[PDB]
Amino acid sequence: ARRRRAEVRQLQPDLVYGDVLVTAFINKIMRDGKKNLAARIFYDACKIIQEKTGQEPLKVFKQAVENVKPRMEVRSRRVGGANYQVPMEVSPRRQQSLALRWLVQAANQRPERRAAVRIAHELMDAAEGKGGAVKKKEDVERMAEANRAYAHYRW
Amino acid sequence: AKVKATLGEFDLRDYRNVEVLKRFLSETGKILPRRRTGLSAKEQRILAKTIKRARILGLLPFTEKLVR
Amino acid sequence: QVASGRAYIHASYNNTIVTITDPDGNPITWSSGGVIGYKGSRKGTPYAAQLAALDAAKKAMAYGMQSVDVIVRGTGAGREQAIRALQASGLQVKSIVDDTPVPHNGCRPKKKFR
RNA sequence: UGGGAGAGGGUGGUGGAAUUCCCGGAGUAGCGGUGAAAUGCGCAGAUACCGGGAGGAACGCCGAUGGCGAAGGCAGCCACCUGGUCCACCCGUGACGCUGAGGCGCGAAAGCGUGGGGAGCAAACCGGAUUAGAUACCCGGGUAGUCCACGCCCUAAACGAUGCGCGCUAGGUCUCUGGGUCUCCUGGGGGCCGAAGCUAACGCGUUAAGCGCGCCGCCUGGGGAGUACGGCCGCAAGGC
Ligand SMILES: [Mg+2]
Ligand SMILES: [Mg+2]
Ligand SMILES: [Mg+2]
Ligand SMILES: [Mg+2]
Ligand SMILES: [Mg+2]
Ligand SMILES: [Mg+2]
Ligand SMILES: [Mg+2]
Ligand SMILES: [Mg+2]
Ligand SMILES: [Mg+2]
Ligand SMILES: [Mg+2]
Ligand SMILES: [Mg+2]
Ligand SMILES: [Mg+2]
Ligand SMILES: [Mg+2]
Ligand SMILES: [Mg+2]
Ligand SMILES: [Mg+2]
Ligand SMILES: [Mg+2]
Ligand SMILES: [Mg+2]
Ligand SMILES: [Mg+2]
Ligand SMILES: [Mg+2]
Ligand SMILES: [Mg+2]
Ligand SMILES: [Mg+2]
Ligand SMILES: [Mg+2]
Ligand SMILES: [Mg+2]
Ligand SMILES: [Mg+2]
Ligand SMILES: [Mg+2]
Ligand SMILES: [Mg+2]
Ligand SMILES: [Mg+2]
Ligand SMILES: [Mg+2]
Ligand SMILES: [Mg+2]
Ligand SMILES: [Mg+2]
Ligand SMILES: [Mg+2]
Ligand SMILES: [Mg+2]
Ligand SMILES: [Mg+2]
Ligand SMILES: [Mg+2]
Ligand SMILES: [Mg+2]
Ligand SMILES: [Mg+2]
Ligand SMILES: [Mg+2]
Ligand SMILES: [Mg+2]
Ligand SMILES: [Mg+2]
Ligand SMILES: [Mg+2]
Ligand SMILES: [Mg+2]
Ligand SMILES: [Mg+2]
Ligand SMILES: [Mg+2]
Ligand SMILES: [Mg+2]
Ligand SMILES: [Mg+2]
Ligand SMILES: [Mg+2]
Ligand SMILES: [Mg+2]
Repeated sequence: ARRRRAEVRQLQPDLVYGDVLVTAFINKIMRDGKKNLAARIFYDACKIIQEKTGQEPLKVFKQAVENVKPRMEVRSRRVGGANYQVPMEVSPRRQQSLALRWLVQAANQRPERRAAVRIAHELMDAAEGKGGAVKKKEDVERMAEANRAYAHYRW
Repeated sequence: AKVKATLGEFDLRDYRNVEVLKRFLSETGKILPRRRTGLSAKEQRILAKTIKRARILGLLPFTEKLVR
Repeated sequence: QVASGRAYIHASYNNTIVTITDPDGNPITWSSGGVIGYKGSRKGTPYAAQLAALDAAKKAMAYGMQSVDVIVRGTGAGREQAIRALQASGLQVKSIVDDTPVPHNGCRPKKKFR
């Protein structure tokens, strides 16, 4: 807000992987403050991304995450009388947030019926470079590229 | 770095003294202000008037291109 | 084909144009914000000018250009960036001189310039 | 008598920068313009670039919080013709002074007449936008006019909103231009802060709006109205 830069909340590490990054992904799945249900679905996905592909879920998950991180985004700023889509770098804190949110949102677009499955399948295709989350990243990345001419309007 | 200092006894009214005068022009050709020339009020006018005279005579430039 | 030549930059508030000529002064190739692909106000931007000087250098190199002398005219906001693009292009930049035309109180300007 | 400073004024010459148009070379896909656009211009070769030619207008740096003039106002450079003014010397004249109803001249810009000139700019006008509309503001065009000569007009926030001359009433500081012995002193201009005093306050204050004398002009609630009638001036617009 106005006064001072607020403090970032560090999440209590997950009990299956001891990972602060995994905890975040969990919370974005959490509807209605029902974390336990969100815990299953994600861990269930760890089960699924093991069966349909014999390797470490944490390795699947984390690599999938990196492939969704946008390095450049466009933030609107109506200078003069027109709305300019100013290109901006994305801080790692936001790169994390946007990748995770999109990753879960991309999951909820898929046609597979169980939540456990979708999370797996998106995380599966994400590390392999596909999936709606990576589609959104590439989009937002080209938009900032397209508007490279407004580099001098950056804050 | 006042130019009036860096020269001996010299004539302001002398419009043919190209070597003295050329010191009073900027690298871009413009006549230098008092804050750079160190001349008093009265001297400046005599200087300016003769510098212009010389420019007509081909001894001094009216303008020079700015090199970097 | 010419090794040494000239690099003229006409950069105004609305656009930046770059023309590469031979030492005699005959243009060899040229570019601008429109040539790079931009329209409207985007032509005046520094990034536009950057692309302009490059496409002007790229085409120039293809005809044997190696050395250039950069002549600058206009006080646009894309000016200095054009200079940057020519140096980092692969061209020699043996000199850079600003030669913007300034009258000695010649003609009366338009209304917007008084 | 001797000296100085200055865009004071008039006439004739003349120098470069830039804009425009035209000719040549070279070159290609756009240029221009805006908040963003469009009108517009461009493959019938534009823009941008180099060379040449033509023409008009204004004089960048110097340039200043500067200088000059009674005001309007005056700025590249040269020469001629010409006004005002300041200093020093303390030589000449012997009150020859000050103001000034009428009168006379001068009087920015726009405007008018006759004839030139016409690059840029630009009332009117055309177009493109904006907008509810946009007879505007912004953009592309554009005719008078802006320039010269001669003759008219005679208005204004023609302002310091402060009539002219003179004497007297602390100083401090910046500046221009003279003269001394040049530390500085002494004149004449240009600002700032201020003694006393003034003033309704704001502010003025040796450049008075202080204290005094002389002369002229002017005011007497707001509107109606700088209108009407009359008169004088003007080609008219219109002015008094
Ligand atoms: Mg998404
Ligand atoms: Mg001499
Ligand atoms: Mg433009
Ligand atoms: Mg005399
Ligand atoms: Mg041609
Ligand atoms: Mg030319
Ligand atoms: Mg000036
Ligand atoms: Mg005597
Ligand atoms: Mg006697
Ligand atoms: Mg009198
Ligand atoms: Mg009278
Ligand atoms: Mg008049
Ligand atoms: Mg007139
Ligand atoms: Mg007329
Ligand atoms: Mg006329
Ligand atoms: Mg007629
Ligand atoms: Mg005529
Ligand atoms: Mg014309
Ligand atoms: Mg219209
Ligand atoms: Mg309309
Ligand atoms: Mg209507
Ligand atoms: Mg217009
Ligand atoms: Mg026009
Ligand atoms: Mg007419
Ligand atoms: Mg007429
Ligand atoms: Mg008429
Ligand atoms: Mg006046
Ligand atoms: Mg005034
Ligand atoms: Mg006065
Ligand atoms: Mg009055
Ligand atoms: Mg009054
Ligand atoms: Mg009077
Ligand atoms: Mg002296
Ligand atoms: Mg004084
Ligand atoms: Mg005062
Ligand atoms: Mg007092
Ligand atoms: Mg009184
Ligand atoms: Mg009070
Ligand atoms: Mg005083
Ligand atoms: Mg006085
Ligand atoms: Mg009073
Ligand atoms: Mg009454
Ligand atoms: Mg009355
Ligand atoms: Mg009347
Ligand atoms: Mg009247
Ligand atoms: Mg009458
Ligand atoms: Mg009157």
